[PDB]
Amino acid sequence: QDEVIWQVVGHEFCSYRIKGEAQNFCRNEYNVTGLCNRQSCPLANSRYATVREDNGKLYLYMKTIERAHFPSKLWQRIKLSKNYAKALEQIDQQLLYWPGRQIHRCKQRLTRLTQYLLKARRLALKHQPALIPIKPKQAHREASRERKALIAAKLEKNIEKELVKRLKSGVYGDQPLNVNEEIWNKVLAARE
Amino acid sequence: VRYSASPALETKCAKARGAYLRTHFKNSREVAFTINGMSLKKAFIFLDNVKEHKQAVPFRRFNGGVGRTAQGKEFGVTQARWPVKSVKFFYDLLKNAEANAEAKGLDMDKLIIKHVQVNAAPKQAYLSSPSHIEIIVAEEEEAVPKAN
Amino acid sequence: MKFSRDVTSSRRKQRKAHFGAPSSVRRVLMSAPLSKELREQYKIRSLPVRRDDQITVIRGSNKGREGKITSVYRKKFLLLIERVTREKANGASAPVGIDASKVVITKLHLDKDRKDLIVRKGGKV
Amino acid sequence: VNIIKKRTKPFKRHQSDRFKRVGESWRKPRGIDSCVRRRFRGTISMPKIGYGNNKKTRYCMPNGLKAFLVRNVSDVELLLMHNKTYAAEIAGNVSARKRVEIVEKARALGVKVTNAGAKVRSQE
Amino acid sequence: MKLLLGDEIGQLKFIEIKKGTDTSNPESEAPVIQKFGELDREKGVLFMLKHEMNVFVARKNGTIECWNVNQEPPILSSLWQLDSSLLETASIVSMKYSNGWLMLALSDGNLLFRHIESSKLRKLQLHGPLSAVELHPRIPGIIAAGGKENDVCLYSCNPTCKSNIDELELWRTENVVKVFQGKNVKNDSLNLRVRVWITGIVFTEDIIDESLCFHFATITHYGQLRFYDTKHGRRPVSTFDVSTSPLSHVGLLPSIKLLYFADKRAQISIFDHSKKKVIGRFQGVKGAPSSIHCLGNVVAITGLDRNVRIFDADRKPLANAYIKALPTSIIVINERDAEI
Amino acid sequence: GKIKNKIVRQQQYMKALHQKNKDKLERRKERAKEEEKDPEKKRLRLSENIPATIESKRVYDETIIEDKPDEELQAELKDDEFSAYFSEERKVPKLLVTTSKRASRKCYDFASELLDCFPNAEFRKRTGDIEVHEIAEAAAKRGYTDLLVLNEDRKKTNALTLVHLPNGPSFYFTLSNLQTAKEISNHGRSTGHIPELIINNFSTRLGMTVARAFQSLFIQTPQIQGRQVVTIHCQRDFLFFRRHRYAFREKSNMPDGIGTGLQELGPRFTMRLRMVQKGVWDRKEGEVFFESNAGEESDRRKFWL
RNA sequence: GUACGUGAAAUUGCUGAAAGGGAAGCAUUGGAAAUCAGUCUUACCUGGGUGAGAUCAGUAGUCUCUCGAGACUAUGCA
RNA sequence: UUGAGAAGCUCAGACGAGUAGGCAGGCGUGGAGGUUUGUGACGAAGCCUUGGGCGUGAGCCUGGGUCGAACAGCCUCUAGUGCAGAUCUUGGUGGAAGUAGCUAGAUCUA
RNA sequence: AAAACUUUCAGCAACGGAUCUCUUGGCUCUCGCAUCGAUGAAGAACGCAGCGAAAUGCGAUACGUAAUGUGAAUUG
Repeated sequence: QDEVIWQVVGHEFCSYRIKGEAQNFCRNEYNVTGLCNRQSCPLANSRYATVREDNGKLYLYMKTIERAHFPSKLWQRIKLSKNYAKALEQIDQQLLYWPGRQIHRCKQRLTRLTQYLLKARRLALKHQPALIPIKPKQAHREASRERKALIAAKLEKNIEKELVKRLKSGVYGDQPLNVNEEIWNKVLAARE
Repeated sequence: VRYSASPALETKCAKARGAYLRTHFKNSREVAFTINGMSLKKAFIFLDNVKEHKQAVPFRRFNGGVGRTAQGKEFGVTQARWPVKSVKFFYDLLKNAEANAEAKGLDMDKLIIKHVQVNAAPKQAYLSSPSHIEIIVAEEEEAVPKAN
Repeated sequence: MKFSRDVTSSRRKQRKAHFGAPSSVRRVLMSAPLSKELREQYKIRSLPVRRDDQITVIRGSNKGREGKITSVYRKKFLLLIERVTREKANGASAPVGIDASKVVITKLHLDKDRKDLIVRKGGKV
Repeated sequence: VNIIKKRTKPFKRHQSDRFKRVGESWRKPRGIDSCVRRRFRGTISMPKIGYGNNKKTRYCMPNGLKAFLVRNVSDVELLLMHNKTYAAEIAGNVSARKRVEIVEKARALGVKVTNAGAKVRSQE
Repeated sequence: MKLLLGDEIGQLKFIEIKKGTDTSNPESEAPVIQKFGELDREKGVLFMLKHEMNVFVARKNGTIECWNVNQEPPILSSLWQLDSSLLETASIVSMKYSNGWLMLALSDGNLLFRHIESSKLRKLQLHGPLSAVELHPRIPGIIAAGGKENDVCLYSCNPTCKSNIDELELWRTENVVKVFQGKNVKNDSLNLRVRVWITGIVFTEDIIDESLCFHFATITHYGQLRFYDTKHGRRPVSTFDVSTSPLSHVGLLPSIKLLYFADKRAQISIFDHSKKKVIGRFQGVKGAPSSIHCLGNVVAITGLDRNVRIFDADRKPLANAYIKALPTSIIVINERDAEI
Repeated sequence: GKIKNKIVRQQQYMKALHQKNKDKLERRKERAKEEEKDPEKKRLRLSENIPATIESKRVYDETIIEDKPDEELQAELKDDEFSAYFSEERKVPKLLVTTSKRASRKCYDFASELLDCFPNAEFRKRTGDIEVHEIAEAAAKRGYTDLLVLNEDRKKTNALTLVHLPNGPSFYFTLSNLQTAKEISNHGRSTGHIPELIINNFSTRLGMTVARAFQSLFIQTPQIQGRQVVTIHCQRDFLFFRRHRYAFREKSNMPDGIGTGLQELGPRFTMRLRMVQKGVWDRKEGEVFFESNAGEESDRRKFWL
């Protein structure tokens, strides 16, 4: 069984395998380490224990060889206490006389899943900027319409049109301080 | 359309464009190089002089087969010609740019040829070389006293 | 899945049949759904479109518009609906073609031929 | 643990800079009378197994992490136990709708992302 | 239709809008604006509770007045000036009418009940910060009050009385005891306490000890719509996260016997309680809605877009208009069309 | 698209294009001949055949203000959040310019150029985990009137949110085409004089709020001697920010004959309004006064500012 | 924009920067200039106070598996 | 002590030119079966780039720009599968050159 | 030595039509069938389309008539 299963899945084809350059990973949800190994394969290991998180609560999942052909009842689940010391002892009691490597890998996953929940709670409290996507179509539309808007704006024509307009209305004092004498003389004769 | 130069915004530029013009590309490249950067009013006189052979267009890059002339001393060289067909096209384009500036309401006493570029149109053993010509005319940018 | 060896699943032959279809076939290719009221009153789900039919545009920019079908353009598989136009450069209104499956028939230009069609396709009136 | 690279310059194909028709990708010189093949003085170097880098630090980025290509949130969750060895790298074809959810998920997992600020802006 | 509106500058506008009117469309018939009232920001309008055909208008300075809209122009039928000794730091957060008593709840928790005909005022102290209070329509002497960090609690004057209570002996401070108080929901998945900030309350028993099991719904500042039941328990019966932005108002739709809620992101939608989901959304409303009133099929939405939007119970835009001034309240006077 | 042959339909198009050019030329030459003989047909054609432009064919909206003064509009502006600037109090604007967390050198260059445009405006580097609402409440007690926050990421400034202390409306913009003074051809060196402000084309009611908010950042007593002008121009919902150094002179274009010679000072950028919030800026829990929808901005003839 | 999807290379024009006693030319090592990656303190431990609530109750129910294992509900928060 | 992809892990020493030729393991391309509860109009493929990274290398990943409708990793199957040369084939394009010269005007100019 | 000129790099504009994507086409295999003509065939020519770029259709009844069927089009 187990050694036949491993040869079929570990070396011919598994739909859960991600082939990386330095290591192979496992897409299985029931893998403690997340790697493709002989010891961490949930399919090839008839007795297997893992820790996974459900809506903020970490559970110990265990399966035995005697439930291998009943997929609905294959994995059993217990609640791990929020107290870390009690959670470690819960894994020790439920995994009693299991190999020390399997208890070791379950306690390692409990630490990483506890840190991730801790980091998830601290991220909620903090105020972080929301990432808003960049839309390639709207950027192209606004860049083109902006170019048309800038050309149609005629900024220099409109700036000098208003600046001369407020010179006529005398928004300054008696005579403005920004105008040369000859220009001011031309303004007075023209406007009157 | 869009020209080769980052100017030709509405600000102060008037554009004139000629595509697939039936003139030699190498001759037009020399005429454009001469009148580039020169005032619009002066350019009309220079093109008028060339038509009457009073002035010569110096051929710098495509100088092969261009004889020595005494009218090129203004530009520092002695290889010059008197192209007419190429000058005629540039006269038509400059008038178009001048008319475009006048319609825009631009100040016509400060217009200079800010950018003029000649590109090779598709070739059509007698495949000649038509020309794409684009001209931008803008006012000479000036400074103003800061505060004193 | 199709099991008849008399019908082709070839995309090459399906596309050639649709785009090379004659006028008497494009009459059936240009069919439209009926409104819920007509559908449960005439006992018919869909009918080929026709001039004078009153339709409501269901999809596209003109979604929600209503009007009679002035003419059906079978060459391009388009409907031309009254008052559903687009302004041109010179201000002349160019009608916009709508696919027949993008409209719904809210009122039928009933004729004896179509009345016979209703009783033929399990309908009633 | 420091990453040592035996070489940083790439191995260019011989005479690849004289012709556009000859690409930069390395090709072994088959010419017998070629000075590059016989490895004279002044001739360019060739890919040898001696240039191979340390096995422990192979595939490692300058920050000490190994790149892991990620296409969705499920990929980034695999690095729960390997966040000190691997960095998430979102694929180039992953849309901005998923890039944001990968980056937020990778934040709680304590996983570095090599291109976390791509195709998005910020709003504090 | 026919609706009345008030603005931040305290002016009252009697809009004569009719079906199909859209001021954005240049071909529409402009509504017949009939404006009156003040033109001062110091006494801008806050609430517009509809007393049958009369209309009660509350202002920022406490000048509560009653208008009669059965005839045009409406006339100030009565006036009342709230003591300024209660408004130095507080403000009116709700103002409702039940059995000849006008309620003037403030932010500090002070409750002011005024009898209409007898002009009798009786104070009532309540709990801490108040953001929403509501009176039971069918049952006299019931208050549902809530606020920031203050869960909803039900105050009852008559314990049962088995049919009703006479208006004169109502709202005594020695007869009101809280017969129900809210219990907060469990901590979130991250072991974070779910914060409590009540923003609106509505009694939903019309759409779902005599007259027990007070079925009501509350909306919170954290975009949560909670349905309560005093009989099931002190915890919400069901909780929905209907928006990310704080919810603004909540109420019932008599036409379809459903519920509507609005948030500060300019989103008003109908929540189907039977299906436990949001069905539809009032499209076309821009800017956060300042107030919403429903009268039969019609529902009037006004907000920060300086517009009045008219919809039916099926979210179809019956009418729309622009009112220049920034509005703070809206009231439907007549659902039927003007020509009728 | 009837013709399936590319060469044939290219020959058919050219023969139809030539015919279209020819017959339009004949009717244009005939019209010119018959309208130069009778100037009447020329002067009514020009007055009738005015070219159409996006501004002329802009969609109709009633939110636009009118030339005539209306009491209701002026009564609303006399007690709003910006009233302390336009009233007889004449409270000088004290600006606080800050950036997003962990800004780069390039954001400082834009900020330094932006501080030149605003005398009496100081910069504070954004430190740690202080939020915009906290900055606003802290800046209000320090005597500040308007808070400007520059958002930058990937070494590029792309947004600008300005809030009006203490509870005034908060406007969120998106900056584009940022261009410091060094990148502008024939630029100038800004002096310490207070620049004048000119604001154009803010016709809609929402334009008044944004124009008043932008006006409220400038000291209302400009130094005439320095003759520096800062321009905010809203064209097609695009707000163009520019600063020049003018000088009146003689030009042959205007009927009066006087024109100014603008020399750009910088910075040069464009702002697109994305959101207006009533009250201090809180992106999650703010009252939306206005929120731009990209779907209905695809109508090139419809504008909100 | 019918010289019409995308629009590579060879090739050409203009503009900018740099270099330039009869070749370029590539390699190795640095300088200079330009330009990038490239990162940060923020968390842990230990309190105390305050309230909060379950996997805590000298607690009561329901559901799914099989006593007790998960999911919830009501109440208390000692 | 958790280090059993036993096809793994681990310890030690020696050694390293290479034509013909022998052998092994890998990179890439079109299509096929399976798989990734795969990627994509919130932008697939392609192309551009003095952006960054990985590999001894073949090559691969990625940012930015452009773009507009499809596409990829893994196991296996398959083949019209990888170019600098063939006075290679087709297409495009250069220097030679505005030259050799051949239509006008006055050897010169057009 | 700066200009010009030359070279290199980059930006923009040309030139060209690679790449990508598809496709009413080809190619291959299998299956069913048996039907030209002196009662004028195959082919060729010349005519008819209101215009049709050709191409298609048709034969002085000329892009067809009769009959049947569908039932409202035709379309540049």
